[PDB]
Amino acid sequence: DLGYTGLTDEQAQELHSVYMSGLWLFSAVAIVAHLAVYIWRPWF
Amino acid sequence: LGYTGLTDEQAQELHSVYMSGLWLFSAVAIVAHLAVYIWRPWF
Amino acid sequence: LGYTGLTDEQAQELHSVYMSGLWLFSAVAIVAHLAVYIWRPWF
Amino acid sequence: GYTGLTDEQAQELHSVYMSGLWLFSAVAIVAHLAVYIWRPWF
Amino acid sequence: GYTGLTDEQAQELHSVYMSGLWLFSAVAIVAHLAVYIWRPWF
Amino acid sequence: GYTGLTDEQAQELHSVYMSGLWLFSAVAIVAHLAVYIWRPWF
Amino acid sequence: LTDEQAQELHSVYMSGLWLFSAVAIVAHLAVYIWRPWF
Amino acid sequence: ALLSFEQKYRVPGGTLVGGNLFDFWVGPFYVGFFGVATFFFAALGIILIAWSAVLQGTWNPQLISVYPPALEYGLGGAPLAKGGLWQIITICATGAFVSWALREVEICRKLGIGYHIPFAFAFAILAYLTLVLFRPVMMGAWGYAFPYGIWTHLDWVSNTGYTYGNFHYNPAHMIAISFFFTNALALALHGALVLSAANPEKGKEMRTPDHEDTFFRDLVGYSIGTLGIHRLGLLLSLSAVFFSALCMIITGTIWFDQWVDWWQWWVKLPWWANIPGGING
Amino acid sequence: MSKFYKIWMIFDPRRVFVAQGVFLFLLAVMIHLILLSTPSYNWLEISAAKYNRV
Amino acid sequence: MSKFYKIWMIFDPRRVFVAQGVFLFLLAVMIHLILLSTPSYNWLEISAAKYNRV
Amino acid sequence: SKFYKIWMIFDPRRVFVAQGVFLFLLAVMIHLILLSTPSYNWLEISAAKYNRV
Amino acid sequence: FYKIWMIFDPRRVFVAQGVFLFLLAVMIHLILLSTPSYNWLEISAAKYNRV
Amino acid sequence: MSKFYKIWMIFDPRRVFVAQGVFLFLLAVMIHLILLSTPSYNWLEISAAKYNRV
Amino acid sequence: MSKFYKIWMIFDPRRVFVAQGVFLFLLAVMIHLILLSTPSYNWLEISAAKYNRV
Amino acid sequence: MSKFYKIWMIFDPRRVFVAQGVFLFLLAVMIHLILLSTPSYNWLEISAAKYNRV
Amino acid sequence: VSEFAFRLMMAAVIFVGVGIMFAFAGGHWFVGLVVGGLVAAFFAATPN
Amino acid sequence: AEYQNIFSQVQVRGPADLGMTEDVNLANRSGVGPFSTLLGWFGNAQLGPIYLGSLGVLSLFSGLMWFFTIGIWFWYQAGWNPAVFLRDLFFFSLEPPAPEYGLSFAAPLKEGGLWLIASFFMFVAVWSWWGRTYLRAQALGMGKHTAWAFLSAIWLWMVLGFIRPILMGSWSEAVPYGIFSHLDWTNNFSLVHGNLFYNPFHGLSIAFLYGSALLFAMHGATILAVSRFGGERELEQIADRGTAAERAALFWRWTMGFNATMEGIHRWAIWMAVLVTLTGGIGILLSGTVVDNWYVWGQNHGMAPL
Ligand code: BCL
Ligand SMILES: CC[C@H]1c2cc3[nH]c4c(c3C)C(=O)[C@H](C(=O)OC)c4c3nc(cc4[nH]c(cc(n2)[C@@H]1C)c(C(C)=O)c4C)[C@@H](C)[C@@H]3CCC(=O)OC/C=C(\C)CCC[C@H](C)CCC[C@H](C)CCCC(C)C
Ligand SMILES: CC[C@H]1c2cc3[nH]c4c(c3C)C(=O)[C@H](C(=O)OC)c4c3nc(cc4[nH]c(cc(n2)[C@@H]1C)c(C(C)=O)c4C)[C@@H](C)[C@@H]3CCC(=O)OC/C=C(\C)CCC[C@H](C)CCC[C@H](C)CCCC(C)C
Ligand SMILES: CC(C)=CCC/C(C)=C/C=C/C(C)=C/C=C/C(C)=C/C=C/C=C(C)/C=C/C=C(\C)CC/C=C(\C)CCC=C(C)C
Ligand SMILES: CC(C)=CCC/C(C)=C/C=C/C(C)=C/C=C/C(C)=C/C=C\C=C(C)\C=C\C=C(/C)CC/C=C(\C)CCC=C(C)C
Ligand SMILES: CCCCCCCCCCCCO[C@@H]1O[C@H](CO)[C@@H](O[C@H]2O[C@H](CO)[C@@H](O)[C@H](O)[C@H]2O)[C@H](O)[C@H]1O
Ligand SMILES: CCCCCCCCCCCC[N+](C)(C)[O-]
Ligand SMILES: [Fe+3]
Repeated sequence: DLGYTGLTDEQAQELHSVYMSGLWLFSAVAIVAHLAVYIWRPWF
Repeated sequence: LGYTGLTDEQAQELHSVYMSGLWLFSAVAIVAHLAVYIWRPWF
Repeated sequence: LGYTGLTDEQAQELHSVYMSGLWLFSAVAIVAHLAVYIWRPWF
Repeated sequence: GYTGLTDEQAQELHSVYMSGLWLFSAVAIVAHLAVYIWRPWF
Repeated sequence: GYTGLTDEQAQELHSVYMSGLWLFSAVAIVAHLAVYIWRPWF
Repeated sequence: GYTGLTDEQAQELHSVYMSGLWLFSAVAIVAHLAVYIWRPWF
Repeated sequence: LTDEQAQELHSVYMSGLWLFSAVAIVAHLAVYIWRPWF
Repeated sequence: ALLSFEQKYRVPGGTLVGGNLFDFWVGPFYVGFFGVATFFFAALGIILIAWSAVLQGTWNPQLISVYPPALEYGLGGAPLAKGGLWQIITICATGAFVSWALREVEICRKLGIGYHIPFAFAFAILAYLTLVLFRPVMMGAWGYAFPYGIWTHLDWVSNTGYTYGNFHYNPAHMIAISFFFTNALALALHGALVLSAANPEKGKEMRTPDHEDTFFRDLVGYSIGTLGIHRLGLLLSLSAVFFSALCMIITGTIWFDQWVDWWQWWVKLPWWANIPGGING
Repeated sequence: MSKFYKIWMIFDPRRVFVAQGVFLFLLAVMIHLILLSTPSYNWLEISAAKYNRV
Repeated sequence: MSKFYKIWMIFDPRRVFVAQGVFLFLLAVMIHLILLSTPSYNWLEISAAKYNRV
Repeated sequence: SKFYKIWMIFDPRRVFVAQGVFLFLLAVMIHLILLSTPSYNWLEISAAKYNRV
Repeated sequence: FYKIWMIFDPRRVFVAQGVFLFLLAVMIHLILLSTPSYNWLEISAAKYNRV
Repeated sequence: MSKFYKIWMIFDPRRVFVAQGVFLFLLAVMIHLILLSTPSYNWLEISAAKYNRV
Repeated sequence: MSKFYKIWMIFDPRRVFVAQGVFLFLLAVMIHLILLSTPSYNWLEISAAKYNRV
Repeated sequence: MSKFYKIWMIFDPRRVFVAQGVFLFLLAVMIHLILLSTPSYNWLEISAAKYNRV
Repeated sequence: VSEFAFRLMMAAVIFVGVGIMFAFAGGHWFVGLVVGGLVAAFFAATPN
Repeated sequence: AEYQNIFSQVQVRGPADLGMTEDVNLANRSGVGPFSTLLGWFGNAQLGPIYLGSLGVLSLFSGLMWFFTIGIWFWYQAGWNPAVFLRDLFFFSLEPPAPEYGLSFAAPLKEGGLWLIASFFMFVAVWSWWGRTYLRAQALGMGKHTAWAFLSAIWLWMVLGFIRPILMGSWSEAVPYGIFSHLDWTNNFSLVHGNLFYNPFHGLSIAFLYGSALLFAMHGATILAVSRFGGERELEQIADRGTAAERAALFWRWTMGFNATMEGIHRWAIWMAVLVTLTGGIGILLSGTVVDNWYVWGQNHGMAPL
């Protein structure tokens, strides 16, 4: 078979695209937060 | 052999993707370790 | 001896790959032990 | 017997087990010799 | 009459067991002689 | 008999068990004599 | 249990008891000779 | 009331004492020889506790305490104001408990069921008698028993425990605590499993004992069974109470010191007695 | 790699998303708790010391 | 060596990936906690002493 | 004689297992008691004789 | 006294007799070892000046 | 020695690999922790004393 | 003497071998520990005193 | 003598091998730990004293 | 008396006797307790 | 005499039951283990099969690492001496950091760091097992009574190890990992906060533990007493009430004036059991944070003489 979960290749690729959009959003916000904290009070 | 029902091509493709993930993880880990050793060597 | 439904040639193949992994692990461990011994001998 | 193994199967299995046992014992003998030369216990 | 072993099977099994017992006893006797030469307990 | 054994089986069991008992007693007597000459307790 | 079986068992048990007591009396006498208790 | 199925079960017989003299029901309750005895003993005990409260000078339920005789009285009678009321109330309590057990035996006989419930109640009665009768008699004074107060019997527990240092180190106490904890855990698991089988996800059919066995085999790899769990519960509770009675009957009678010092026998075993290192080296 | 998208053909999306949500929530709470437990990075105490509020 | 891919012949990918993720996460947390325990590698304390903080 | 009738009442397996356990326990007990008394503690006698301690 | 074997099971009678007789013998021997008067090892030690 | 391969006809490869991995990881962690508890082989304390850190 | 093999007609080989192996190991451990406890036969301390290793 | 190969006719190879591996590992670990706890054979402490590492 | 019950009383008596004898032999009550407990447990586990 | 149905007279063995499928991933279910006659005298003889999933793997590895950390600390505390390890096994302890470290993670490995590592391992193991108890019931279509009853014990566990130490501002308030040392911690907790007897929620927890023993002795005895009518088949008695359920109800109605059902008795059971740790967690959380001396508190609240 092509997989265990029962998702078409196209379904999986679309879901991965949306997942990576969400991941990049979260990571951009986290990067900005870390930059702000490091400027305010560096830990190195 | 075979227990999980994967063909030769399927196993090769899965191994290729897993190896790519392992290499990215290891590259990030090597960069982090080099940075820490420059910051504070542990030897 | 057929305890696990595994053919003789499949056993040979699986042992070959398992021992390849074992020798990679052992070579890495030997290099690590050599580095530690040069750094701080324990004898 | 109980295991149902054939006679030649027992021959081969014991041959391989004995080969492994002899390898283990040879490594143990070398290790004991090295320790005794380094720091004897008698 | 419980294990169902025949006369020949029982004799063979006891012969192998005796071979093992003599080997074990010989090793133990050699070890005891070594210890006695090292530190006799009599 | 309650154990279900025949007369001949009981006779043979007693014969061999008695032989083993005699062997054990012989070894024990030899050991006791050795200890007695070594250190008598009487 | 049969009467004959009971009689034979009593016979063999009494024989064993007599042998036991024959050993025990000799042991007790030897100990008394070695060290009397009174 | 009567349950819808009660009427066919209310039949004469099954009475140890009294015959048909007391063979009747008051409301839902079954009265017998031992029911009448239970009522008398319980009423006398409660009324005497109220009178002890009058003598003590408090009406606060949490401050009322009936104290046993002083140690000076030994095992003899004491004035009712000092410890005599406690002795009478203890006799009344023992009578009430034993009559309750015998009334349960009569009800079991009438219903044609086993006597497991009176037998299990006898264990609690025996623990109570250990605390009020056997241990004080062995020790020689009624004053070693506990008072009948909501918070003063806790004072007795604390004082008796700290007479021997930390009481955690009593070994039969450890076993009894393990049994109590395991019993509470098993009760939770059994109630949860039966309820989860009988009350599935909404809209689903009732689950079978097969599903219960499957669920704990999936969880822990073993299922004791529908009979096994109830046997296990009976034995866990009875073992906890038995070992409690044992740890209290050995305390102050064959052990008089700090229970922490008892464990030095294992530490001072000859082969590892003197090896340096660790905690005790 | 350019072919990670097939991880969704192996694992159930619901389980993966729930696992990530729980892991991220607990990781964030753990890091914030460590920072609060560190006197040099407790921002409430830093502001109290900076603005002279106690 | 150039034949490893056949792990995926005998081992279910989901089980292997879950076990590997569990192991990696636990090991990483353990190493970070050990580093925080050592005074010479607690980066929060190091920066507190470097910048004269509480 | 006629003691063989003992193999009419007891199972020979149980008889042999019980007798072996009995003999081993008795031998261990006697050896340990001998080690308990300094008179027949051969290790301690050897230590005293050869001035090993 | 032959009715015992039709009243009491021979297996149990023999087992109980053996157990109790062996226990009695070992208790008697240990009582003798406890008392220094008849402790034969101690007697030999005193006689030969072993200790 | 050239015939050990038939051990795979006796033992399940999955069981063997799982148990071997768990055992090897636990042994490695034990050795590393023993070395850490050894004053002369705690590399973190060795580097702290070497570089005058703590 | 020439009929002991019939023990195997009454005792199962598996149970006999397991029991004998366990008994032999336990007896050997007991004797080794007894020798280790006595200071005159403890080979480790004997060598330590012989070679002045402490 | 050379008829020991029948031992596998009576005993299952799987159980024998698993038990032997467990026993050998446990015995080796116990011997190693006894040597480590012995001050005269603690090789880490011996090396530390030899090389003046404390 | 059932066979299991007879085995139980015999196990108790054996436990007591072996415990006494091995407490004397080993020089401590714990050695005797261990030996007697193991022997009695083995005896009680094998009835007819 | 009379068979009391406590130990089986006859054991019967058949093919091992592989369990219900329902919506369970059968690939994550192992094979059946051996059959235990010793266990079969009391309950079921069959061992296994067990389910091992993602949460199962996580829980096993986390708990194994927790045990490993504690055990290797014990082995270090013994000096790697096996004899000392056996002598002092109940005296070893992995202690929390000292109070001067507060809630920080800067405590050394031998002075609190290793305890923090082990506590993280235990945290992950226990919460993974809770998720496992939920999901195993979900796979079979069962209600989640086991998960929410386990949450009651998790509440007390969290209060003892996590919540109360955080509210008190130090990890030293937490329980050490040891046999005798956690008993010492319990005693010192009672001594430091006055008298824990005078904690009302300690009293409620004791009441519910006593009532658990009470109720489950009563229930086991009742089911064994009506097992001659097939009373141990409680699900079938709920679905189709028989004379076992009726006799069990009527015994208690005639004894104490009220009874239960074959279903509602298990509601009584689950609630009596969960209330132990439910009240215990509240009682521990109020110690030191709200009340520092429970005897004086009881004096001010009419529980002790003034
Ligand atoms: C001097 C000693 C003190 C005292 C101080 C304490 C302290 C301190 C506490 C108690 C608490 C309790 N005390 Mg108190 N207690 C005293 C005297 C008593 C007396 C008595 C007759 O004297 C009684 C009967 C009790 C009884 C009790 C219980 C009612 C209650 C424990 C509930 C429980 O089951 O926790 C056991 C259950 C848990 C701890 C939760 C377990 C859940 C977790 C998730 C388990 C995970 C398992 C783990 C992963 C290991 C896995 C291993 C493998 C599976 C094998 N106390 C006195 C005055 N007591 C506790 C309480 O809550 O009351 C307020 C409590 O904290
Ligand atoms: C042995 C296992 C556990 C157990 C079992 C058990 N208990 C039982 C039963 C069983 C099987 C019953 O069948 C029986 C019953 O019917 O329960 C509903 C019972 C019972 N167990 C009860 C209570 C109870 N069980 C306890 C414990 C336990 N019971 C064990 C842990 C406790 C604890 C630990 O404190 C208590 C309080 C009752 C609900 C009931 C018995 C009712 C009874 O005896 O009725 C007749 C008597 C009266 C109505 C009251 C008489 C009052 C006295 C005359 C005066 C007061 C005396 C008292 C000593 C004062 C106490 C003062 C302070 C200490 C508070
Ligand atoms: C309502 C309150 C009561 C309660 C309830 C309760 N407890 C519960 C539950 C419930 C409802 C569960 O559902 C849950 C459960 O699973 O029960 C069976 C549980 C549970 N309560 C437990 C314990 C417990 N409960 C206690 C108390 C109580 N539990 C209260 C009295 C206590 C006490 C009194 O101290 C304890 C110790 C567990 C048995 C279980 C939760 C188990 C758990 O989370 O395990 C995690 C694992 C670890 C941290 C340790 C693992 C150690 C191993 C060595 C790991 C390695 C294994 C290895 C890999 C095996 C390899 C094998 C091969 C080599 C062959
Ligand atoms: C089916 C076919 C054809 C083939 C299958 C393939 C197979 C089988 C492959 C397996 C090959 C291998 C690796 C085999 C390995 C075998 C090995 C390591 C055997 C090792 C044996 C070692 C033995 C006895 C050691 C025994 C030691 C003993 C008592 C020691 C006792 C010590 C005591 C009593 C301690 C005394 C001291 C103190 C207390 C301080
Ligand atoms: C032979 C070999 C190899 C091994 C032997 C292994 C041995 C001997 C093991 C002995 C184990 C023993 C004794 C264990 C005894 C344990 C006992 C009593 C525990 C009692 C109570 C424990 C409690 C409340 C713990 C609660 C903890 C909780 C809520 C959570 C804590 C979470 C924290 C603190 C996370 C902190 C970390 C981060 C945020 C990253
Ligand atoms: C089954 C229950 C446990 C087994 C039964 C134990 C009952 C009590 C022991 C009865 C037999 C006497 O056991 C003996 O007691 C003494 C008491 O100091 C101890 O013996 C110790 O002191 C005696 C002198 O008093 C010395 O001769 C002996 O070398 C020494 O080991 C040991 O305990 C044991 O040698
Ligand atoms: C059917 C096998 C399922 C798991 C397979 C995972 C690959 C082998 C993992 C070995 C290491 C185990 N561990 C816990 C140390 O990670
Ligand atoms: Fe039930």
